[PDB]
Amino acid sequence: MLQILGKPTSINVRKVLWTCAELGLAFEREDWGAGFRPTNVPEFLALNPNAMVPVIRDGDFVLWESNSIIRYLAGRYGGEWLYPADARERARCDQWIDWQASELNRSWSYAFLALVRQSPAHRDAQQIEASRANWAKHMAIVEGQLQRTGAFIAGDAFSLADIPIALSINRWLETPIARDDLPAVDAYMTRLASRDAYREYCRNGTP
Repeated sequence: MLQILGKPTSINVRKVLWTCAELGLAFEREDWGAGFRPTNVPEFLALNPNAMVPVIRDGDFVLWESNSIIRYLAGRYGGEWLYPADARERARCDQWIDWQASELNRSWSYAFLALVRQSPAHRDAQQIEASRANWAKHMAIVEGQLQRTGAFIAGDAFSLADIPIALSINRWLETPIARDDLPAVDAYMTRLASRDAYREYCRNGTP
């Protein structure tokens, strides 16, 4: 069976859980990172020398990095409908998946850490506001794309890209910051509420 290693509160772990649910895959989860399951221990480092979650074990195949994992599940377990094989259509998905991980995620760091984690390290209000402003700029791009599709982040149908992007929007909506009104974003998150796995793993009250 499929082993998912990582606390269910992590946004990267939730990318994997949501993807599994969408593909109808059975899995077992262990909450690494973790009340009393810290990742910096030998047995976990043997699986992922980064000591980060998520990590999956599919039989003897071990894989880390959340966006690589969701791509793998969709590619191996009947996921054409979710992650199409046509190079152009796949590229419209990849763009948002990859940008979510290299730019969006990065933009929110300080604000999120300060205002949701309440991390003692992040209490500087200048870096807090700076992160917020940068995050808002990235969210404007999202609003722009969704204004264009009027549907999903990559185009007219639900796709793998929506998983990292909706999880990201959820973080935005659940973080105690000032936010512009972004109406296409609102319609998108409303439209997604019909998906069972979105309700369970994304819009579930966890930032």
